[PDB]
Amino acid sequence: ATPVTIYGPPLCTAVSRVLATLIEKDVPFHLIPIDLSKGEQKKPEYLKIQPFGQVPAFKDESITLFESRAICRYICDKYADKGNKSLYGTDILSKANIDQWVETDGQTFGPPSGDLVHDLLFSSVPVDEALIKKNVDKLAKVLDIYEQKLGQTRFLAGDEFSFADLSHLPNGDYLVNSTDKGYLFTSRKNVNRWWTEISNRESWKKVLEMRKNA
Amino acid sequence: ATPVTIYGPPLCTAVSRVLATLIEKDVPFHLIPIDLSKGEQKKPEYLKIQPFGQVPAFKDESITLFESRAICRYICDKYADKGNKSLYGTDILSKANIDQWVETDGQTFGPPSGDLVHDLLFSSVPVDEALIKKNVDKLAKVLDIYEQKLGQTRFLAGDEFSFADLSHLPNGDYLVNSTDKGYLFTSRKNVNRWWTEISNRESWKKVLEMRKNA
Ligand SMILES: *SC[C@H](NC(=O)CC[C@H](N)C(=O)O)C(=O)NCC(=O)O
Ligand SMILES: *SC[C@H](NC(=O)CC[C@H](N)C(=O)O)C(=O)NCC(=O)O
Repeated sequence: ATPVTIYGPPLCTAVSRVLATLIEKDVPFHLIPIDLSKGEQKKPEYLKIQPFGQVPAFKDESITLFESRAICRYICDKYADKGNKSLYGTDILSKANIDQWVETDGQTFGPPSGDLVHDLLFSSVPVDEALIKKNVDKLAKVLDIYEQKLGQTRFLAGDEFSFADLSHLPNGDYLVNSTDKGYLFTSRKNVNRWWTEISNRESWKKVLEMRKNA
Repeated sequence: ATPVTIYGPPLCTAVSRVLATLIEKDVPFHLIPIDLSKGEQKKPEYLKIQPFGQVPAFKDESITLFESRAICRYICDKYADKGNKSLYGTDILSKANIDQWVETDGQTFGPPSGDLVHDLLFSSVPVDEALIKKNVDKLAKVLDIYEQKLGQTRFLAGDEFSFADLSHLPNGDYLVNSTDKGYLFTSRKNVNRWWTEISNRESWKKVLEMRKNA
């Protein structure tokens, strides 16, 4: 197989999402750097690839894709028979059952957690501590619902790790390990169990190792 | 087959997304009301169906699902042979090509446009004109990119209507028809062409009618 091409730095949450997915699916890849600190993602040449001037972007022999969850769904389809076969289900029901919790990442967990990560770690503008308080409360109410769900099932969608869990890793990791908001996860028993299990998965450990080696 | 069951009011954008998809896919359904003006979505029996206390929810003979886009992917999957057969593509590549624009709805267009609709039409608290402007500016930037894309293809993902276009209808229609931010769409000639084209589909007209008879 020819390695697929991924654009962007591993430190980027949306890039990490794709990388963890590739590793779970045993898909070889080649990572092309895009230096966000130098604004390289806004260069006309890159905009030909990702028209919104964001990373990641994905290329293989057949298609160019953007939006990390779309990239991941394609990887899971194309390589269904490979690696972790059950990551995004094995049939129409199991896929949909996982998918609703992927959408919960995208629409519910993702916005407050992502804004927290951005405002605390990746913004050059002074932290509006009111806006922080708003999003912490937002995220706490979400995790209170996760707490009940995770008292019924080991992972969000059922008994096995799925792409719905994987998709929480990038924002979760920055909050737990690079901000003082980790207690939102670790003070909730079932959420803490879940977070501890998913963050210690070998694929995610491999992504963290990639960040370490630049 | 048996009709599927959908929960919530058609005035809800996320419910509207599901309804338009059901109609495109020629799927029979029962719509069960949930009055948001009276807190019905928070009653314990409904929380058993939708753990976030939001609408829509979906049930058929095999599964209960929430999150409108997951509900719609399931419908397109289960009823692929029915109705509009190409709505979410017909193989792995055409599906992924559409899906990236569906994610653009979910992560890029959706948040600022949805926030505008909320702050302008469905919020008790006085509008913060600075936050209004922040989101107008975000959405302008997104639609500048749409304008370029829609000068190359008739719809977002190509020359045929897809779920990616469908998913924009709920927030688009509120902005265009119930706010003074419609110029965002109508001032851009290709976006305006596209908007007119998708919002005049019978499926969308039917959803707007259901609203009236609600
Ligand atoms: S992580 C760096 C930023 N990327 C994204 O936010 C990608 C978001 C998409 N919704 C996705 O693929 O999931 C980024 O590119 N920031 C630079 C910028 O100029 O925005
Ligand atoms: S449209 C009314 C509200 N629902 C949603 O926002 C659903 C969003 C999901 N991400 C989706 O299914 O797409 C709603 O239910 N408001 C009531 C409330 O108490 O929040």
